[PDB]
Amino acid sequence: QRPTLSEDVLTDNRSQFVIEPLEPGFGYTLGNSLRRTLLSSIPGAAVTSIRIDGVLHEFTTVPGVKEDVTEIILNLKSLVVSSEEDEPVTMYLRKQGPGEVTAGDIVPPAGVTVHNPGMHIATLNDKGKLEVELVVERGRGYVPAVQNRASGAEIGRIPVDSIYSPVLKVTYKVDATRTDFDKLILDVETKNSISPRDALASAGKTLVELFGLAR
Amino acid sequence: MLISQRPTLSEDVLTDNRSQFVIEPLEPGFGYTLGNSLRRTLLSSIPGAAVTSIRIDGVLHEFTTVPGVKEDVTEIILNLKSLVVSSEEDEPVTMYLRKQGPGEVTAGDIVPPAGVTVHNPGMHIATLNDKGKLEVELVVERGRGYVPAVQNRASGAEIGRIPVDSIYSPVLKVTYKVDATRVEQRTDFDKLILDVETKNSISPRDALASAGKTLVELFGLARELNVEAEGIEI
Amino acid sequence: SNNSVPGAPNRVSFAKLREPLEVPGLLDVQTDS
Amino acid sequence: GIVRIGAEVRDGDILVGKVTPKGETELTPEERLLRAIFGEKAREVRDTSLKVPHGESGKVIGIRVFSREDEDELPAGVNELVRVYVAQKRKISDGDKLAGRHGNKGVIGKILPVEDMPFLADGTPVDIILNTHGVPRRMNIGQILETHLGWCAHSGWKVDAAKGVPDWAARLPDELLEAQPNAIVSTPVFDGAQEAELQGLLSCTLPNRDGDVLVDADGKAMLFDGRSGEPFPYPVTVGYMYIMKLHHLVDDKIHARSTGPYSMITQQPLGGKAQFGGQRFGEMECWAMQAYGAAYTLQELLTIKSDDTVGRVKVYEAIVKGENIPEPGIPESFKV
Amino acid sequence: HQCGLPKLMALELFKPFVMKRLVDLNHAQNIKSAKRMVERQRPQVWDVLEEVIAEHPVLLNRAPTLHRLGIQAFEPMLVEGKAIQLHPLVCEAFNADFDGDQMAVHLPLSAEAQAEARILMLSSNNILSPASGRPLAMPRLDMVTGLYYLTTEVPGDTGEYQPASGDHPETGVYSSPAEAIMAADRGVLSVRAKIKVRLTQLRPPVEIEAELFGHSGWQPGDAWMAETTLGRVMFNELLPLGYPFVNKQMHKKVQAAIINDLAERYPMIVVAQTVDKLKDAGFYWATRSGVTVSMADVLVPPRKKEILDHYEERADKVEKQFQRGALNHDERNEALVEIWKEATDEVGQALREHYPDDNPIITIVDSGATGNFTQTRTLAGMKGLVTNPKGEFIPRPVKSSFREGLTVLEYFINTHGARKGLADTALRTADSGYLTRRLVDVSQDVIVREHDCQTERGIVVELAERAPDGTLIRDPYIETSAYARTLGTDAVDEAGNVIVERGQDLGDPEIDALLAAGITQVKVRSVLTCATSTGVCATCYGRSMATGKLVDIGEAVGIVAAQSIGEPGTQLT
Amino acid sequence: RRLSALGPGGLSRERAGLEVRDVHPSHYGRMCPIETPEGPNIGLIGSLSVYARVNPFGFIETPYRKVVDGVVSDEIVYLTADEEDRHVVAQANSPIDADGRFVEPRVLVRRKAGEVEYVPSSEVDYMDVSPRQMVSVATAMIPFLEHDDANRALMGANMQRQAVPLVRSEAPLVGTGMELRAAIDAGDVVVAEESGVIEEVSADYITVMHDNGTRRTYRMRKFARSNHGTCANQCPIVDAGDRVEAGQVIADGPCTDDGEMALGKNLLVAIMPWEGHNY
Amino acid sequence: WLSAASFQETTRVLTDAAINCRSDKLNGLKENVIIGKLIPAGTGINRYRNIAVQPTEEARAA
Amino acid sequence: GYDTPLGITNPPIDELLDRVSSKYALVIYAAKRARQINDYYNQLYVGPLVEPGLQEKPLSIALREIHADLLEHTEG
RNA sequence: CCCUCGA
Ligand SMILES: [Zn+2]
Repeated sequence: QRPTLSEDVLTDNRSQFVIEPLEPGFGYTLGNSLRRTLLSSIPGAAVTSIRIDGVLHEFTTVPGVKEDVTEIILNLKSLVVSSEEDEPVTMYLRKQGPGEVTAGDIVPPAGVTVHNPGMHIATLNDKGKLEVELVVERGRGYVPAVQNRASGAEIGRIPVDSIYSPVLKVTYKVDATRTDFDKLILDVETKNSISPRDALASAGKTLVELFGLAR
Repeated sequence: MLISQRPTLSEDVLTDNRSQFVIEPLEPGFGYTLGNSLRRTLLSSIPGAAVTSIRIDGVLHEFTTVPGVKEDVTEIILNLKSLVVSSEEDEPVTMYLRKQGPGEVTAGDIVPPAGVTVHNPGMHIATLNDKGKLEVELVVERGRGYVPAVQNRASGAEIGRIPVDSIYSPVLKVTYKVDATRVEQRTDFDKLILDVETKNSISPRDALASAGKTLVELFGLARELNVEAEGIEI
Repeated sequence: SNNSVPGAPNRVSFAKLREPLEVPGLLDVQTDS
Repeated sequence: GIVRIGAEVRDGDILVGKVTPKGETELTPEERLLRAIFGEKAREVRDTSLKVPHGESGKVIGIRVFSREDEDELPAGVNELVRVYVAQKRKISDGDKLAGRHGNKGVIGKILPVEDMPFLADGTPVDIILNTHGVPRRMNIGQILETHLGWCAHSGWKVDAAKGVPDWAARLPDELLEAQPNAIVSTPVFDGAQEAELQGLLSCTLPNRDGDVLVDADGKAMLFDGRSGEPFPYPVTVGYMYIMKLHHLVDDKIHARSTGPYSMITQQPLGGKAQFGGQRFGEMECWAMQAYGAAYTLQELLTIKSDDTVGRVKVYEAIVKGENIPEPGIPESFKV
Repeated sequence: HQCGLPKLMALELFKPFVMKRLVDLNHAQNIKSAKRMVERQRPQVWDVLEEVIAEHPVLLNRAPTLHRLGIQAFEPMLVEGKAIQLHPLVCEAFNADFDGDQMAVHLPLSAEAQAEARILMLSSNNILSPASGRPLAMPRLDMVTGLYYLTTEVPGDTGEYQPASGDHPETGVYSSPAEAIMAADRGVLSVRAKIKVRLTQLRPPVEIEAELFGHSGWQPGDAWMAETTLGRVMFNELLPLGYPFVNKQMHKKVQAAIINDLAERYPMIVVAQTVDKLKDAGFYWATRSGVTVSMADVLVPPRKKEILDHYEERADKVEKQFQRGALNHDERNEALVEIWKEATDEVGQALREHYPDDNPIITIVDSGATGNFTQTRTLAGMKGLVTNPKGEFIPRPVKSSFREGLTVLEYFINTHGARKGLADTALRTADSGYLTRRLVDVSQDVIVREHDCQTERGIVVELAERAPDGTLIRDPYIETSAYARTLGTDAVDEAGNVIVERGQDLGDPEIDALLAAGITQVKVRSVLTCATSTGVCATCYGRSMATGKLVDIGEAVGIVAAQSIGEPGTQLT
Repeated sequence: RRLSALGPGGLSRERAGLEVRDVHPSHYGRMCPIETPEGPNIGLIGSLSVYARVNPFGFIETPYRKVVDGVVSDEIVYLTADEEDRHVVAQANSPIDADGRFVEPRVLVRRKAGEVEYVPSSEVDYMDVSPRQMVSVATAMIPFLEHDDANRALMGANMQRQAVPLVRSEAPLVGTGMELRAAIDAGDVVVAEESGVIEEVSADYITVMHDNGTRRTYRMRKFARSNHGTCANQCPIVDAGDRVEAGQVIADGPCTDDGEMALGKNLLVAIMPWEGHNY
Repeated sequence: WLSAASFQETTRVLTDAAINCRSDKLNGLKENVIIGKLIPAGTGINRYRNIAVQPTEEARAA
Repeated sequence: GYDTPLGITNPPIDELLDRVSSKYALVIYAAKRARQINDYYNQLYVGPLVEPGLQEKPLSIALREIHADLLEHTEG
């Protein structure tokens, strides 16, 4: 009998996947091959760099804004963003105080999406104003901020650490019993960027092409 | 997302039944993602044929010694578990072994039924004096991996039937190591070494190819969830 | 639980003993002199 | 000639350009010929510009300038004084020093991909792996106790008061009979959480989001091997410990030199990383060389690698031309 | 033989070699373009670096250098990051604590310097302690634990061999270690469970090889049946081919014995690769050993309160004797010190009785990996008597263990001895270095100048001693006195035949022949009686403890002697 | 808070024997026995204990509780080292019930010239005002200090002062309760001198409008270089409209989180050998 | 006197050595370290350092 | 009986020491030979007696030559 | 050098 894979969804960002049956002892290493590929190689989108009007570097303040630029960048690392463009695109943020600036206030171009509109970005009083450009690219894994000398970028640009991976938390367990067989339960939790089903699918493509090296 | 440098597979043949394979270079961390799954796949996922139970005429209740045979019962069991056999039948098949008089009983003396092959006929099984005779029945099946003896115990088991540990796996031993290879500025790239030793039923090459096939299907189960899903292509 | 400082985060203490005396200003060795 | 605010500067980049007057005799014969035939009348100068030291990078976050042209008060003979402030973000890295509050220290020997870190049943990878062999013989067991209490604080707890107050909790304050996740607690010195109290709280540990208890009453958990996926065979002690980043960091430490500045006095290389100096090969280091009986290495270290003034230059000349190393000369320190 | 070298370090140190190399290739137009090209770290250099570093050794040094193994030669490996990567086995020689220790790198230039690094100073060419001849680069800490756990036999473990009974066949026997591994991948067999395996690839012990094999002895492929654990089979696979199977739980001392035997009878390269394999297996299995620390694993003596109460009664009696006028103050303190020493010993005994042998605190000490039971007793049982600033015991002990946590007064009391011990170590490590310097200066010019001075003089060493019973007692000093010498007179053994000829190394086999022949005394050659005018002759000095062979002409044995005497000096209280 | 023995009028480093560097029974509650360098300066530099004062004549005093007729009162008296030798002082770990009576008839005390004795509770003069009374500020921040040997406890006190300020701070889940009062007194945190309401807040400054109608503004240190090259950066923890009180923390400093000293992060830790990399 | 001056009591050794017009022979290894000469030990011995290396005739043929 | 030697380990030190009276003489032996080789390469006197590796260092060539007994040396 | 700190 050949094994099969059935999905049982828990939340919109979390699903379980059962693979059975499998030769005894085979479940752990399979679920872990999948976990290893999920936590690393799943494609995604993240902010590459930002440009704030009036600041030429990240250690400084914006008049009327409560969080300094370093704290703002820390807050922007929590952005979850999905981009179909497959090339650098630019999002804009313009807000006049007072009030709360949240990720909803970002204006994405067509083809890219902000998935957490309530994420706190900054707090502004009557004198605060925030004008920010945010560059978005597609990638995988984690690439630290690309230095401006590695680019042709000018001084106003502030590169950012890019965490692309859409997946959040992954685990597995096996139920070990036909005659003797192993049942794999793979637990996948992503961000709202993509669905667990799709993350597991791209993991499947990566592993299928990779294990093709052993014919 | 990106396209890595295409890793290559290479084989250094140590002996007829033993070989090393290297996959390299691998993006850092992928050596361990392929490694244990490839080892456990090579061990447990390849079908083969093995002896399951044996009947030895003349031993019933106490299994210690066979009159007229130098080897005791459990040593005959050891010599039989090492017997290398292939079977097309997919259903259990009984083969018979009988020899009389003084001499040496080897696997070559087995009369194979149609559809089975003993690959190591010269293997020493027992040795007999003039007064003794060896009449022994073997039940050979197909399976995967290594099943212990207690799992071969029949609920209606016959008297005198001795269940044995069955080695179905045509590959005897597999170990793996992940070294570091250098790609341009990165010295932490992954290189996968697989040391694999099989029986004479299969070569290491075809074993690796079989494990790769069944793995490609297995993770194809995940790929098929969405065929539009984008992943590493190299 | 350090209740003598307003707005201090609530940190629950395992202390069995009661401290009758508050900690003096830790710079008093400088400023007092 | 001063670097602009916000620029990204790597070692060797010019922070502040500066020129110093150079005498006629200090020109090379080739440099003298070109300046003459090309009719260059400009002042002969040397480039004294302030550059970033080796192994440094950052952004320019500030500039101060003081001029004698203005009324800025400067020391005698100083026309202009420029300060440049560079800021670097330092990610934790192999060779940095971490420590707990109990005296437990170490360098980071490896940082691993999050995937092959050992992980709990719910998928959580651990942050840090401390070796078992280093705890007991140091006689700091608080680091273990803290780790036990750190987990209870992380997951929260509710003791079971239904039948009544258990004997082990009988002396606890009523506000410690339960705690929400991520509760902050204080265990004062010499009036602390007792052994039995810490042990009881380990039983009432709250579950995770799935209702699963990840840590048993012994403070241990089953872990999975991130590399092989196989579970580790025995429960490992896990918890939350407070770890500090100490000010000994590889970036300030790693140093290497081929050749460089020499002391005018002893004609030996300078010392310290700031001066781009060499390492001291001392008395005891020479005993080792003699004990090995390696004569050429010891002679090479004490002549053409340090003192011998013609040899150090002839050696570099030979390496570039790919020739054999010349025979050493007389060390300057002997003439001294 | 390798060490991790950061990329930037190696680029700076090798700068001229890189410059010339990429000048030869099209990469650089002239040597100055090579210089500027290296200072900017252009991408072309890295490949070139990999080429120029190959088989070019480097010297690594950690201060203080107490002996010559404080400097060793390694082949450099380009490594990511800014830190130097040290091989785990040399940490004994350098005393590298990895708490922030730093080391220095030196690059040999001339052909002679490189040759000296490859031959004289190479890491894998000095495995042995030059002082005692014992193995130095040897498993310790995690590695030991990993091997210990691996080779422990557990009665009643999973898959254990069972004998046949009526209607029940014989289970737990395997046709090959491969099959036992296959059973171990399932949950069927434990690595620590006793089984019977058919081994064709390992040599049996000496008795089994004699009785079970003919004139040829054991040969590769010859099958024999062994009763042992799978773990011990895997352990013996790390040893060289043809080494007799050792079926033993591996304590640190057993591993040391095996490695010393290997160094004696096998080429040094085989020793190097062997101890590498022992390192890998020891780490892998230490990860899976299950040693950890918990408050639950720290067990307390059950009777402790009753014990300390009894000895408290004794103390009260002593105090009443003091106020009675029947005792001095010094005599009272002496009595109380005896009482609390006894109580501490008893609490330590009960503590040891209460612990199982698989407890992590116990197994980590008892394997030889790290620590001692006095630490265990201080943690679990009690701290005991603490020393004054003057060094005298305080008549009031610390009854609290560190597991219980100490009262404020007990902690204050303990600080005296803690700090005074810290400063004491500070001075000790100084005076030790001073003595080392004087020994070096007095012995510096002592060198082996000639092969043999042929002096008949020598020293009498006591090889053993005869008890009232016929049994002879092995002399405790044999290792440092009789071993490694060279014979000055043939050993007659109170009989016609001569057991060992003059001039032999007096190794383990010759010592065994001498002892079995019943000889209690030997006359050996020494440097004390050496007749060489300048320095000493190789024969009077005898074996070089590091190489195990006769000392070479030109070895500086005075500096080696001074380092050997001075290096332990920090450990002398 | 350092107490240094080296300098003009003091002793030379050459002339300082091992008897000057030892813990002394008069140090109790005055100079911390734990915190001191482990290098050549060991015993030559020390820390003032948490409750200690310097009296007008230069002598260090520590508070104690009057013990009258075997009862432990709340009357506090600051005693010098001389005055302390005439009396009998019970340690803080000595148990007391709701009443001032001692739980045990015999109690371990220091009485004359720093001897430790089981002693009658009937005669007791004073008692420690708390544990940690003998300990410095940095040492009082070690949780489960009583379970650590004095050497590692020394290493812990010195190592806390070597911690670099992180881009973001995090308070420890497990404190000793000293972290808040240490951060405020150190002064790298911003505190409201007068109670009021926050009129305006930004990263640059905070202004508080007092009930007087008078207001007070606090400017923030922003990415300032410390002497050793670490980053002194203050951030406001209050919002516009919030009501604050005198002594409340307005803004965090480099190593503070919500006003408590945060010298590090809470990391998930597993205790186990792993493949030789934690060797 | 060179070896002894670098050990202890340098003033004393140098006064005494000057009054006695002592002539250091330089044969020591510490003296060889000071003047930059190969120490008379190990690879610095006349026996090893003066070795003459020549390829054999059979090897030069190939 | 040893596995494949790597880098500095090749050629094995036991056999090199089997070629020479003492380790020090092996050092000067191989060193002077390496200088002869390098001088031969630069001077455009006798070249390598084995087949050299790609970029292989002259000292390694010398050690391989000694291992194969391709040269003789006088101690003096 | 001295202060202070790391092994
Ligand atoms: Zn002699």
